[PDB]
Amino acid sequence: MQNDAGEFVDLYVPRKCSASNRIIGAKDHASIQMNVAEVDKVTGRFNGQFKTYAICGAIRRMGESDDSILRLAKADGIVSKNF
Amino acid sequence: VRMNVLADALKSINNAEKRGKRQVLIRPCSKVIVRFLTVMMKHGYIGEFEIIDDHRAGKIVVNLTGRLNKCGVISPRFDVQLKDLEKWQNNLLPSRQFGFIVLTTSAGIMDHEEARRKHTGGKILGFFF
Amino acid sequence: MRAKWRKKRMRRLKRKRRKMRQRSK
Amino acid sequence: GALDVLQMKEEDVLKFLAAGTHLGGTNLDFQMEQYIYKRKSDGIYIINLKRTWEKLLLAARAIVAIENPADVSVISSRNTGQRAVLKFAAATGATPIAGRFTPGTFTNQIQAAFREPRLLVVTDPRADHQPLTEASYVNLPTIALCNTDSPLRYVDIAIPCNNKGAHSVGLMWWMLAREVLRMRGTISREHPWEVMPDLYFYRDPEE
Amino acid sequence: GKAEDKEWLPVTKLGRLVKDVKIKSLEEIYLFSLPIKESEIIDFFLGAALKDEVLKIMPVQKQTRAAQRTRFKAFVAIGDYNGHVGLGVKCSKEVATAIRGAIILAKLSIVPVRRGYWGNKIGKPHTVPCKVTGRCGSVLVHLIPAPRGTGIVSAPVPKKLLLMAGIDDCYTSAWSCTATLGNFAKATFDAISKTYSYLTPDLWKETVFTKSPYQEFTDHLVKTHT
Amino acid sequence: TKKRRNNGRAKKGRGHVQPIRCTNCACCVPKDKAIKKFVIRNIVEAAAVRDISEVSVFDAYVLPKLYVKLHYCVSCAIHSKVVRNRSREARKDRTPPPR
Amino acid sequence: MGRVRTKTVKKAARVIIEKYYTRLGNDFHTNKRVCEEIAIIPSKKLRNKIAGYVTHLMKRIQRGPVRGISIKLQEEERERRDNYVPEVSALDQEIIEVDPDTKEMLKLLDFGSLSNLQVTQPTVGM
RNA sequence: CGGGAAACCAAAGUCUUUGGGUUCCGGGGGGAGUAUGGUUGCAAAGCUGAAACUUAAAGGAAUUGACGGAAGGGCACCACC
Repeated sequence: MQNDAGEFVDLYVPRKCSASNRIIGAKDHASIQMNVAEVDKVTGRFNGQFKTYAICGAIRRMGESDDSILRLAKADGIVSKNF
Repeated sequence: VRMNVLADALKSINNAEKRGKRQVLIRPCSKVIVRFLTVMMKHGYIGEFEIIDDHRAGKIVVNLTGRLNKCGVISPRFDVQLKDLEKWQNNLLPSRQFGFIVLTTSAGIMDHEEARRKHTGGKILGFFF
Repeated sequence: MRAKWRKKRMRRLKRKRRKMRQRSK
Repeated sequence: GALDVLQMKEEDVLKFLAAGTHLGGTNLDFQMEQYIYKRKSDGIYIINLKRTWEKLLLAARAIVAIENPADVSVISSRNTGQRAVLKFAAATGATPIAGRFTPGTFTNQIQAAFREPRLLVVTDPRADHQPLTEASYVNLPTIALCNTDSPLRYVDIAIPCNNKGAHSVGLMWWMLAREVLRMRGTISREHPWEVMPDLYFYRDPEE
Repeated sequence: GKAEDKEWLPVTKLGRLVKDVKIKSLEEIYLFSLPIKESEIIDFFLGAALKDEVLKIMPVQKQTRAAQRTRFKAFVAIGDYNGHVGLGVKCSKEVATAIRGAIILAKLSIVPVRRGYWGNKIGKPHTVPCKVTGRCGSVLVHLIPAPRGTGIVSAPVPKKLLLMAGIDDCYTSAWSCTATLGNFAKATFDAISKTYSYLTPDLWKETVFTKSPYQEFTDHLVKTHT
Repeated sequence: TKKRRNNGRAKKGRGHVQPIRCTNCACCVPKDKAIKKFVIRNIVEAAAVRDISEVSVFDAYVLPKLYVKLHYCVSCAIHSKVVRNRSREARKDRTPPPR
Repeated sequence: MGRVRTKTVKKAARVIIEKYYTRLGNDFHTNKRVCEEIAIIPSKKLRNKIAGYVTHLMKRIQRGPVRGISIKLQEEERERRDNYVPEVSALDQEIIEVDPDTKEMLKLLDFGSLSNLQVTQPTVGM
């Protein structure tokens, strides 16, 4: 939200589900934020760098979060587009 | 029996969006459906789409982006005049800031905001937001 | 079975009223 | 991952073949179908062994991404996983629970047993169903070891394996401990490990 | 006695952090959608700005071998007149305990409220952003945007919650058994609550992620704490 | 309110089903509402068998079975304790009693 | 009649055995003297009932575990079933047979070469 | 899945984010399927079908008690052998 002077007027901007493009509400206690370690390419070891995803509670309780986290990890380089 | 094809196309998209599916299949295809989809795509509510030839009216596959709240049809194609269009957008839209009525006019199928620039009335087809 | 018996009671009263009026003229 | 330093070796494939990890049930749930090779002539499903190693490395990359190891919680209510979760939590500093889980451990703020973890790992989704359903009140991500007939309803990483009992359950916990210690830098990616798989197994006949 | 410190010591990770470090507002608790279970967290952030309102006190009873046994149920609403409101209910054997218990649950239930414009975007927002609705029992409640300076067009119960939420102008509608004040209050709070989770064209740009408070302060909870 | 999903009868995909007369009271009820019991027993009791085997003329004989099939209405089956009433969730169990 | 023991007796007896297992034995008249110096018990008649159930529990603990009670002597032999057993000096060896469809699954994974093979029955077992 | 007052329903769902086509049909409880006219029938009767007057509730789903010439366990010389 902006006004005609171009300044912003929301209290905060809420996050959206990485699998589904829908807003995660302030009381969605079934939702999660996932965090995953990157590894260096010469020795397969943690360098302290990481990647993150957020998942809606409605997609978790129907059983679709495992396949959603897998598609996200194949779209990024982690699973390397072969299986 | 199937009395109207545009009502099937929009009800099929609307049920697929609510289940969170990434694609949908529309059958039968029509010249009216391809022109209605193009108006939603130009305003940013759906992704790109592909048509299959089968020698019997054809089929369409559509890509969904998760932005669409609803799309729908008004079944009798009532006539509208520029003076009465305010009453229809007061009834059907969620806010004055977003959402669109779709009209058919002798200048083409179009968005209700374009019909005011072109100074033309027409018949109502449907809406999206 | 009170409703079925109230229906029977009305039918016998109507049979009496039928025969009583149609005798008059 | 694609890298040769993360590739599955012959000596690990022989340890999978020796423990029955690739043999599923007679039933398949529609959510598990992408992890399956084929159904045998006798009615049994074969789990794809390359699918397991990718999902196990993705699970280890989640476990390494927690900066305090005591924030990870580890569970088994069936006996075949109890020695295994106790050894896993000794090798890397997680919190074990073995036997009965008390309802409300994650949500009854006053309770003597109350705790508030950052990641949850469970041995069998059908058996360990209390801490899985209780995680839905507190924003807690989940890892689980799944067979062909396991119900996926709150798990975010499922690892395909035979979880019925014996050597197969103990081997999976040992191999998960090996790769979290490797990629955190505590042991070699090339020299063999000093801890034998047989330390994790449950109650073969003693004498 | 005198109001010195140590009336509170935390019992949760979030309570340990709020009392110590740079968690600077409720909005960074809402962004990660965390549960709040210590009432003193909301007195720390909003405090004496919150004002309090008893909607109804209601008797209820069960039959027994000896006599009818009666309890008192209190409905309480709370807010700061600038974007925050909450609703709470408790049932007890005595009215004073029911009101005192209802205020704690009305503080734990607080949500952020969205505001917008009917016309051109001059000044600061003053009405609901789009047409919204909520349900409870048979009761249905619906809220509609209005031009500047109309006030609230509603019955008494929904008007008090919309005033405490900090909304100036609103048109409203309702359906079925509004004579049940508890379902009418919850249908209104359900409509207000949905205002910040309706996807609208100004929210379409891609989300950028950050670490959560438990991850940024992961060492503060370990080095000197239990 | 409806008590049973099957209306207390087996009839699905049919209009009419023939009646039968009960073995206790001769009341008239449908063949698929009636409660069934098929009884197989010895002609000679477990106490009496030894006394009748020793007076037998044959070096080997096996005493015959008696076969009877019985039909009850709901009132006779309840009063003669063939069936009991059950808890609202227990009414759903279709498996016969244990042996 | 009724000789069932109430929770005041049963809880006090367990707490005594957890702390003083090395003092106790099978003689009731010696247990009755020990329980009088390690604890404050308000009544002579309650002291006799506590020493009675302690004497019953000692005769059970000499046979196997009691789920509510723990002692060092029983924990350190549990810790010897924990760690590693005397059973074998090496694992069960990886030389195991393979079915034709597992051979095909391993062929597509670029592996094999170390397993014997045989086929199952002509039709599904009934 | 989603819906509903709930019992419950893969339809009794895709509804205040309200419009696929089309037939019959309900409007607080009674008086009343009654009176009166028409019509069909050998008769019994079927079909169509009011008003004056009267009244603050009649009704649906579910909860806790009490009660049963309902069922199952257990007890008492203020019960019985």
